[PDB]
Amino acid sequence: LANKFSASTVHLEHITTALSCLTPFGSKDDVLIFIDADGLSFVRENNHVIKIQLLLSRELFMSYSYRNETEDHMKLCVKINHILDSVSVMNRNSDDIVECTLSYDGHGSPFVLIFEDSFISERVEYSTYLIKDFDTNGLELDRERISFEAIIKGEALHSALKDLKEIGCKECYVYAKTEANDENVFALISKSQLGFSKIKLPSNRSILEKLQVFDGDSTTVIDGFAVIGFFDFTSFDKIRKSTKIASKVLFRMDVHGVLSVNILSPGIVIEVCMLEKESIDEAAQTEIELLME
Amino acid sequence: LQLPWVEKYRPQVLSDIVGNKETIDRLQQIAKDGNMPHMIISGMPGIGKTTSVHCLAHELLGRSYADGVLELNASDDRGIDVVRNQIKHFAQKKLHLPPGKHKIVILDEADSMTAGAQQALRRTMELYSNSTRFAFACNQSNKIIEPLQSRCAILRYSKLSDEDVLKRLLQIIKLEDVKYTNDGLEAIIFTAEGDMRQAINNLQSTVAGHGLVNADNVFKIVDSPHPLIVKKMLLASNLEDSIQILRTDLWKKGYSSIDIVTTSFRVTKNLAQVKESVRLEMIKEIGLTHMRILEGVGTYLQLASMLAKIHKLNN
Amino acid sequence: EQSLAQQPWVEKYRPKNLDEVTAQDHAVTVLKKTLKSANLPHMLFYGPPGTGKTSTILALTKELYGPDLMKSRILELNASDERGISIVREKVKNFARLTVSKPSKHDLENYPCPPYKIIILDEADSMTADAQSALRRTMETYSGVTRFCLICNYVTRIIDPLASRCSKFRFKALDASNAIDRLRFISEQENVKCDDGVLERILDISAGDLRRGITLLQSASKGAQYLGDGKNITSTQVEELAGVVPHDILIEIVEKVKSGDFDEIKKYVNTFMKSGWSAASVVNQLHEYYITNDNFDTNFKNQISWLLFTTDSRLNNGTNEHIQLLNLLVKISQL
Amino acid sequence: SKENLPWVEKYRPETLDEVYGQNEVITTVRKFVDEGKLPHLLFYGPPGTGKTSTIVALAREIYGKNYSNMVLELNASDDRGIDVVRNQIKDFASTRQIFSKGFKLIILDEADAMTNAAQNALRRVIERYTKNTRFCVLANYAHKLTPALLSRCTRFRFQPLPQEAIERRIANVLVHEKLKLSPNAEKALIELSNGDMRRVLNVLQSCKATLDNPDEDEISDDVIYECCGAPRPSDLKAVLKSILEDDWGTAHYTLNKVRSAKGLALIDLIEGIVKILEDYELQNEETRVHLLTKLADIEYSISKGGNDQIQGSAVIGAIKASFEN
Ligand SMILES: Nc1ncnc2c1ncn2[C@@H]1O[C@H](COP(=O)(O)OP(=O)(O)OP(O)(O)=S)[C@@H](O)[C@H]1O
Ligand SMILES: Nc1ncnc2c1ncn2[C@@H]1O[C@H](COP(=O)(O)OP(=O)(O)OP(O)(O)=S)[C@@H](O)[C@H]1O
Ligand SMILES: Nc1ncnc2c1ncn2[C@@H]1O[C@H](COP(=O)(O)OP(=O)(O)OP(O)(O)=S)[C@@H](O)[C@H]1O
Ligand SMILES: [Mg+2]
Ligand SMILES: [Mg+2]
Ligand SMILES: [Mg+2]
Repeated sequence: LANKFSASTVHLEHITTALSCLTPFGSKDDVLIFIDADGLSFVRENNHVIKIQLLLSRELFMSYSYRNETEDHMKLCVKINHILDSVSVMNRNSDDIVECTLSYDGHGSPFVLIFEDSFISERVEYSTYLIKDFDTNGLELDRERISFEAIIKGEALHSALKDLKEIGCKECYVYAKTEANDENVFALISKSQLGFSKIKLPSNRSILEKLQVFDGDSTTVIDGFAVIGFFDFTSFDKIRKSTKIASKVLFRMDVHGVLSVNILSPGIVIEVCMLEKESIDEAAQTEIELLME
Repeated sequence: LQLPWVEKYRPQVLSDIVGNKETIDRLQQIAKDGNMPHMIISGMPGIGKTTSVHCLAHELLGRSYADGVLELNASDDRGIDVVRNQIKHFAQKKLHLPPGKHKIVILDEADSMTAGAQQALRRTMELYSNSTRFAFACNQSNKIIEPLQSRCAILRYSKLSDEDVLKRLLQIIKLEDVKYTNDGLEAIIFTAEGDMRQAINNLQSTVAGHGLVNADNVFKIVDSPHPLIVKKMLLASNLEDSIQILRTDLWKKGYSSIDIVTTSFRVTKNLAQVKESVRLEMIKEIGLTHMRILEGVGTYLQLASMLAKIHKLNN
Repeated sequence: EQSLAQQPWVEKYRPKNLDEVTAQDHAVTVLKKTLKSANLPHMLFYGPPGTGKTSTILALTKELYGPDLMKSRILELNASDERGISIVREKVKNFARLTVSKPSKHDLENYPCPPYKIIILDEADSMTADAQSALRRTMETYSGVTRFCLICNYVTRIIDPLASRCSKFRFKALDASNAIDRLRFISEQENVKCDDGVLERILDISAGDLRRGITLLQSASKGAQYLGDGKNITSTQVEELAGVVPHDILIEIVEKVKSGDFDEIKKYVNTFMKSGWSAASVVNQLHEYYITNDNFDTNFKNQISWLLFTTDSRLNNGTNEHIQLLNLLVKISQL
Repeated sequence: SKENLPWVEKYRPETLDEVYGQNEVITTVRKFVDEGKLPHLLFYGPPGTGKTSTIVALAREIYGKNYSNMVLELNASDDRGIDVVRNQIKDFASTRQIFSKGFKLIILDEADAMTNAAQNALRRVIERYTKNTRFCVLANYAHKLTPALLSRCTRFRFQPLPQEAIERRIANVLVHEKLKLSPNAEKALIELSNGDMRRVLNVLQSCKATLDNPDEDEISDDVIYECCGAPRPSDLKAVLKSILEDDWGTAHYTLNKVRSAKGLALIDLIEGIVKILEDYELQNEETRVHLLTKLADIEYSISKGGNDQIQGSAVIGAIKASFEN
């Protein structure tokens, strides 16, 4: 095509899945679209405290053309409510839709979404907006100062998130500890109306594939030390939709209080970065210690 | 980093709180006795109400402060549902405390609570007064509904005197090893107008700015309270003097006309020397000028005309 | 021919380009040179009714963008639209943040196409103070892609921060000295035959409003065409169409006031108000008569000037014309 | 890109060294950041004195060029109700820094537009999280701020811009552009600025536009008056002289001619005459009272429209009657 970027596919599950994953970040706000030869990424940020990035790779599209030469990537911003409404009306007859193509022609042009059916094609153009000065790359995991890492199965994490949500969890604490004889302890401690509750993942290579505590440098493994991360549930719960489709989840917390969740569902890959609370109260610390001991 | 002096030197104990000596002594008596009743603490900003209530709770509950105190303020959710669930569950909690000690529910800025929540608090206080006690903190005691006031002992804090402000300022200076002069401390106290939070903020700003707290150095950053300037302007016996004050001391310093007229109304409300007829006529003229300003004509000419009319009223 | 003759003269002869705008060169020059400098600032047009503010902004937008690009580069809101704080914070903000649309090759070759949009807030003086405050940082933050144009008759209704943010342009009153050429051109285009001095009389009566003068000229032309006698229009007909009290009636009022009898003045005013004369015109004519009269002293002129000012302010407040006129006449009689 | 911007935004200070006319405040804040002891700040002042520019420059100095990542800026164009304070501001203030870059900064520009409930909710947010966060409030009207919020903030007053700072900024703009300004033109520009730099920049841009050949033409006071359509001092002096010495007919004719020569507005003439009379030495004080009252009434009436000729005659009569005392 004559467009700078044009990607067409026959699977409509990827688009709706990505939109559903992005929904928990606000039904009426902005979404950033990054376009490059590797693929197309959707980025959202909330309150400068949490960030989500969902990547659709080149393999997911039956055809993918990126003819831009001056710039190696293209950045645009759209309103999520517009896309949500347009797709909801256009996707009412989900059985008949056969092709879906995205297109873009550089700055100053709309983002074009076309649903192609057997004999009817629907074309919608989304207006673009200036990108806010805030840089989404600011909230990133310092890969040289990982406090701990863990690999978890998607279903168990999704069940834990559902349990936390249903009890009206208000504060969450991620507790990670390692010992000898391959003893691992990964737990989520919730402060809610019920008081203090705990959800502990088993130390087996089917729900907790691996767990490591690196003493805040990613190199030296230390046993007997416990890493505790304090988060507000309003931001922690925003990964529930992503975990619903997730096949594997990788938690990585650094010393700067940044937690990164890598969700793997050819596929959809999601990155969620969140900041930790300023500090933990004495009562919360005492309750957590009593729960874990 | 280093905390600002206002938060760094917040008292931890009742003994370090100055001003309202009788009230603080009563609070210390309650703290050392234990039988704390429902209480309301009212007063102007920055005089130690929050500090006093928190210190009293800490001293009363000792190690049990974490599990025996429930603190809520205007920045938290405090609707009727909160009263129905969180406060109710806290008051129902069975906590073993030393004899004469009770759980404390601190409601800072209680005046802002909604009517429904305040009405709901009545039954909670009636049912759980045996093991729970409420400490309301507010600026306007009348903003708490009468049924709640009926159960509480009232405690009104007065504005701090220059002596107590000077004493605590000297303590802070001794702790910080700050070089100063007497005139500088007098200027700081004069500008504070009885608000100690402002006094400490201005002291820190002056110490940073020049290191030595002099009157000239204090007045370089901190300005004299504009209400006193407005009072001097209004009480001037000559129209020329009033106009000169309005120009040099208020208009040329960037004070907005709306602020000037509002301050003029507030000051005129408390002019004891003037007669009642003159006072009400001045209030009428100030109100007319305020109405003109609100329409968009916020000019120096309107303020000058208001001053001229006030002077006519005086004659 | 009928299609072109299906519009009132005010809309028919609305300026198309900035060259057609008259008597407002002090701002038109800056706006014109902006077409080359491409450095348009935020604008605050203010002035009395019918001086060419809306026409000027429309002509500027047309010259900048053109028939096609304008539809994507212009957002116009006026008093007929909802302009609450929510509107300012959502719709205006969204448009101001919109990316600059790509011009077409024809647009680029035919028009300058500056790289920003324009938001026009006509009758901005009707907006609330809070809504105006909501615009302050929107105007500054997105000045790289958006420029604001506020238009008003009462500049004091614009909050000071907005006036500071906007470069101010005062539109002058259009009178017989600076707007005569445009009116003469309009009359020539319509073949309106009038006696010498009629156009100047119309402009004097309009009192700074060219729209009113054009409407009066159209009314006179319609009357002359209906009569179909071939005679030139006269100043008396223009005065009658404009609602000017005849000189004899004003003289009768003046003699009644000079007599000083309350009952006679009351009866004469009661009979006079039956005709339906607008009190504003009568007050203006009385001011012109008394202030320029050489038979009265300085104290009388000072007192009557203050009385006329008070009466005019009261009338502008929307008061009963009969009561105000009778009070003014009695007061002048007691002088 | 900066070339296309309006001069008011093109010349926005980027560093604290570029902010003029606020030496005391600027020195205090600079040394505070040098010592890393920034308290909660309030910047109170009239329009266009450099409050927003100063706070943005301070944020840039504190956080270098990445201030946008650890600075939360909110103004009147955004909703700032009690729900916003409870959720967004609270969550930002209670979270750790991006890279442990000291403390976070929250800027509440135009905070006088916030509701009482939101301001009340802000008190404990400011107090509790002082260690991790610092608040900056900016205002033009202090009466809209609650007493508690004022008590919690260290106050700094931005005065109207002094003449020397305006001259230095004008010289900087003139060297930046290829523009020449006459001393009388600069004096008139400062006089009409009223301590607002935005007005100076806008009028200078309009004057440059007015020049036929800006590469060589020099801006004179006449150019400034043409661009602003304001009366000249000579016109005001002549009108006042005619009012105070000539008869009613002569004064009326003089006022009409002076106004028709350049299409001057009556309100501008009234303001100029008021400024002139403020320096007059009056031996009778009732004259000042009558002048002020009547001229304020005339200004208020003009603000709502009305008849222009009647208002001008009213000004003449009011001045004459006041000086007849
Ligand atoms: N009586 C006092 N003695 C010593 N320091 C005081 C006193 N009053 C105020 N301060 C200082 O000011 C700070 C604020 O005191 P607070 O008690 O929180 O103010 P406040 O009386 O609660 O005003 P409001 O109602 O909350 S606006 C304290 O942390 C102290 O540093
Ligand atoms: N300067 C002018 N040059 C030419 N025609 C003008 C001029 N001013 C007014 N007119 C005529 O009057 C009509 C109305 O002009 P506008 O630009 O709408 O006046 P206005 O300043 O917008 O009046 P307001 O403020 O809305 S009451 C135009 O369509 C023209 O026919
Ligand atoms: N002190 C100053 N030094 C230099 N330029 C200034 C100064 N103050 C204002 N300016 C100029 O005026 C513009 C506006 O300044 P601001 O700081 O945004 O105004 P302000 O003080 O915030 O007034 P408000 O409250 O927003 S109406 C700046 O971009 C500069 O071009
Ligand atoms: Mg308090
Ligand atoms: Mg118009
Ligand atoms: Mg500002």
